Amino acid sequence: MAETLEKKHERIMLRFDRAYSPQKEVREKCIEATRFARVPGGQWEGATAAG
Amino acid sequence: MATVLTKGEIVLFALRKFAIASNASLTDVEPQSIEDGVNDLEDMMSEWMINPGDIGYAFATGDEQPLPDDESGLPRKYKHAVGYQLLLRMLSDYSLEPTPQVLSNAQRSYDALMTDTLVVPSMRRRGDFPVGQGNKYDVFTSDRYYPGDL
Repeated sequence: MAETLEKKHERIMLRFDRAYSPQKEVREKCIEATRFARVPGGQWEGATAAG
Repeated sequence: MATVLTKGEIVLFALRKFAIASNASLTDVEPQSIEDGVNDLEDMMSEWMINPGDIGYAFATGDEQPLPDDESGLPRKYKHAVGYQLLLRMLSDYSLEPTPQVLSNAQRSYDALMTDTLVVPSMRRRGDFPVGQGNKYDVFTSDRYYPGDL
């Protein structure tokens, strides 16, 4: 059920989604903050092309 | 449009509105007062290409003569304004003076016409004015600084 038999792979993929879902909105703030402080045009992202 | 304004209908409206030639005051109508009225209307419409601007009048192509049976090309929404202005211009032929109510009606119709042709040109940016780093003039768009021309 392992190695070549991919029945381990579905379990691995399910575990990935279970780990990804809770900490999903938390990491968005971290990425937005780093980009807000460092990327040259990153303080206006979201509007950019507005007129 | 609905029934198509002819050039003669507009002058008949102006003649009727001040009790000069109509069936509901006394009687009567003359043929020279029609040619004079139509020529006055043509000259007025020529002049209106400056201050009020174009409103879609159909001029005579080549010389000939206007003729009252020609199609004016105006929408029916303008006939009161045009007729009142024409009446004001051609009242003095018969040595008459307008009453205050006629002046008030003429002003109201003219204001309605003016409201329908506004522009408000909405001035633009200059050309030496920078565009900020916030909208990424390097990659997304090009040409930091507004064009301000075109």
